[PDB]
Amino acid sequence: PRFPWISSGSFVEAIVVEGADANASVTGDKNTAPMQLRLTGKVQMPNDEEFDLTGCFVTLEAWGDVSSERAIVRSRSISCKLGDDDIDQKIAGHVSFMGKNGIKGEVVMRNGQILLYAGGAGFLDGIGKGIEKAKTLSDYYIKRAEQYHPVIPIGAGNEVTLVFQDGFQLETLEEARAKAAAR
Amino acid sequence: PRFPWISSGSFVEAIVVEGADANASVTGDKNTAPMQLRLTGKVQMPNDEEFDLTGCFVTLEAWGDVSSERAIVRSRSISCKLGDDDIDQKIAGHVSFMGKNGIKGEVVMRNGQILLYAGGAGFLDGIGKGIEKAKTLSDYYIKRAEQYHPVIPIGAGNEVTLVFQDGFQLETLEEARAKAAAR
Amino acid sequence: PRFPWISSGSFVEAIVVEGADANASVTGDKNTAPMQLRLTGKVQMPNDEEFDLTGCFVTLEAWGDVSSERAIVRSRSISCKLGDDDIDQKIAGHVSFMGKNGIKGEVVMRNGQILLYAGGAGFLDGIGKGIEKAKTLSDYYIKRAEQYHPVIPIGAGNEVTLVFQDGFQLETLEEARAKAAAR
Amino acid sequence: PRFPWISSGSFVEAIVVEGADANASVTGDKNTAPMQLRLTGKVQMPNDEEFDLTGCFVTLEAWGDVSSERAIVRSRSISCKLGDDDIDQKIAGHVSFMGKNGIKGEVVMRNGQILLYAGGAGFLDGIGKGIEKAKTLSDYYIKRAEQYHPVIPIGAGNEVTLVFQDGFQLETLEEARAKAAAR
Amino acid sequence: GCAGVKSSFDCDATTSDTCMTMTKANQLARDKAAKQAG
Amino acid sequence: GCAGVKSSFDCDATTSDTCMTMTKANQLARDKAAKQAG
Amino acid sequence: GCAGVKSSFDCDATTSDTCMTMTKANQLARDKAAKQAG
Amino acid sequence: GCAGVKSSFDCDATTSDTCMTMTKANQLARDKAAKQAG
Amino acid sequence: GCAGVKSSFDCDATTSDTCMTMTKANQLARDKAAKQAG
Repeated sequence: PRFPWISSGSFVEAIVVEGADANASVTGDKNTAPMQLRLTGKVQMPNDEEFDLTGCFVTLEAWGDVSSERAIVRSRSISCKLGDDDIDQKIAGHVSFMGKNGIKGEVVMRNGQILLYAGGAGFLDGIGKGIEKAKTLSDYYIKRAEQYHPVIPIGAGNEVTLVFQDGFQLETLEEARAKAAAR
Repeated sequence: PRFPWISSGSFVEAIVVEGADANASVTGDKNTAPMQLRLTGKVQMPNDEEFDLTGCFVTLEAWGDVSSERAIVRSRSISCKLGDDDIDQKIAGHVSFMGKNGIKGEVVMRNGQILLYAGGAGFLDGIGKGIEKAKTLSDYYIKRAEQYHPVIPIGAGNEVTLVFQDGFQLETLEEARAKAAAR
Repeated sequence: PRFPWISSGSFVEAIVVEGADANASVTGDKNTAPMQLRLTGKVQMPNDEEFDLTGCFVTLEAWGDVSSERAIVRSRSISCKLGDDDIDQKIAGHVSFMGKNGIKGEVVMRNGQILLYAGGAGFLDGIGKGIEKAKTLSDYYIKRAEQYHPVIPIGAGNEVTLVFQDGFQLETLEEARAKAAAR
Repeated sequence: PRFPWISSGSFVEAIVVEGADANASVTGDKNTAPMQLRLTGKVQMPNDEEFDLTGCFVTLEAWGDVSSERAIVRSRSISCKLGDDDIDQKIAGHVSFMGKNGIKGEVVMRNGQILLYAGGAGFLDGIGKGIEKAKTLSDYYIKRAEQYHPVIPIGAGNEVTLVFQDGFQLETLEEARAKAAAR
Repeated sequence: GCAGVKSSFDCDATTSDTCMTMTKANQLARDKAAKQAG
Repeated sequence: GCAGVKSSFDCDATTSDTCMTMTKANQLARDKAAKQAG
Repeated sequence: GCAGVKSSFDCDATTSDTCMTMTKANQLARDKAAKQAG
Repeated sequence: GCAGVKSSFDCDATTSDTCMTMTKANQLARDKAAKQAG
Repeated sequence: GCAGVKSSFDCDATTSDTCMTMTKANQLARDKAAKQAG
């Protein structure tokens, strides 16, 4: 089949081509932000052997978590045209940066001006109540500051390593149509 | 079929022709504001190869989010008349600006005068209550200031890059009618 | 068929003939205010080609939104009599002004006198309660000021560009009756 | 079958290749973070005998617990290509570090700035209430600091020993297809 | 107080509200198209 | 007070909001593609 | 006050947020792969 | 106050968090196995 | 205050927490069994 079996746990060095801002909130797993990277190595296989799969696109998804300032990435699919054929398989892999799981960045929040105004209003309200011997503005500003959620920005052009959690057999589009013609 | 297979993850440099103001509120995904851009490059494909698809219109949709001051864009369809034929396919792509996902702008809000008046009324009310040894105006002004929602404006004539999340086979209108005549 | 296929995303420069005041409230999408414009260009098509469709009427609908001071327009139908034939198709397009989506104006509100009176009554009530060592008028004036809703006025004679979101095949009335005679 | 029976309790010295941050919260067992390690010893078997299985990948899962600053690891599968054959079995093992169960690290928390601000706001509120002869900011900051959860970071390149809790018979892919062809 | 994020669109291009009848706009559209075709 | 974690994106690259018509952007796209092809 | 257990990761290796286009990252990936193969 | 029973593990052997890539750990594992076999 | 009935076990014999690897304990068990058989 001119295509080896990509065993479970093989990894390949890559490089990010499309960054994203990781939606890092209590609900980020459902609001994913697509990234993309492109293979620039040789697939390292368990017994010190490889398979030349370079210059190909694999599309991803992203969502960060705040505790560890990392961006968790779940791969989507692959795309390769080595020769006169096409490739489109689904990959259930992930991406690791500098040894650990998920690419890491610096979490970012924007509620500076709104929070400043809300705090100023609250302080003025407290002293105004105290020194007698506004109030309905503060609740509006809180609800306006509560609709953000911290994000982790990931550039485009950093080095990562994709790793295939579950193994699969690489096949081209035509070999996929032919077996689909059987049943 | 004189038309290659646009694999998953190919991207093309484009330029925005119709801007929009991104509805950036807790409910913006359902109130989309159409944009449009027009292809001015060559479709970059995974193995360093291309397909001349330039001078064509792809219609979009937009809605911003406030945390990351970006405008998320979900493509709608394509339109091409290379030769004496037509093209109208549906594209499930998106648009990325300067490396990251979604075009970025500067979020904009308009509640300046209304909020100024509401705050003034509240402050006057507080001091009037305090110094005794209006009130029903403030609630009206809050409800008038609470019907806006911040928007991110996007000009027309900025450079972006469309990217196809899922691959598809480009076909003309006539080839679509003929296969539709089979079933 | 002497009529090309108006592909998805073609646009034509036009000019507004009937303005309107955009109902810009939390419920404006259901209370639309008709406008109308008239084609004064040549339909720009994706591959730098055109189709002379000038001097024709396309009827619209309008409703504004307050955040971005624009008036969103959803087309209704077209009307053309090039020659001895008629044309009446339904167009699902929209209208863009100066690059971005929807024509922009300046939002307008009228609650000046009523709000002035309500505020005066409230202030007088507060001081009258305070200095003892009217009230039932204020609620009436609020309910009278709460039945307006800001509107965006659009003149008649400004330049816009209609754009067809979804493509269609232009056909005359007679060709429509004949195919309707089949089934 | 050229493959011995890996009895219950055999262990092999390994080395971690992909680290992770252990989700150490009251709900971490369901949000696992994948690791990976690679066999660099000989499988020690109960009666002082071995089986050369070196240079192979075994994929894992992780989740820490806070009381004992350890990261509990539950293996997923194995992958070996000794010769012209493949291996992919499921292993129900675990990993022990320096004698005890689970790799140990140093638990890490990030709520420094947010907690500092919340405490400062509370202290200012208390003294402001006290000395009269803000408040609504504090609850927002608590809810922002309550969405983290301590994590235990594990590098990549530390020495561990995998141990198989339940025994199994090692078999290649082809021997698995053939028996699957019987039923 | 004031709003939060910047309260201004950075390219001000509004519409002109002049009171002209339908027929006058129609004649202007004829003039525009006639000039454009030439 | 202020926010928590750093309130700044570390590469500021915003869009330019200039008011040009659809047709002008179209002509600019033609110019760009024509130059790029050469 | 402050947090509890140590509030620091002991190997700081963050990402670089530079604003380069998709095509530029693509050309960099070609350069990297071409060098690596040689 | 403080905790109750002794708050200390009596053999401190933690992990080293050094930032090395997957491939570097792979090469280290090859070096280790090659030395061990000899 | 304190507890009630005597708070002490009258023969203190605890375990030793030394950090040795699995293989080292294995080699110690071989040494022990080999000595015991002789």
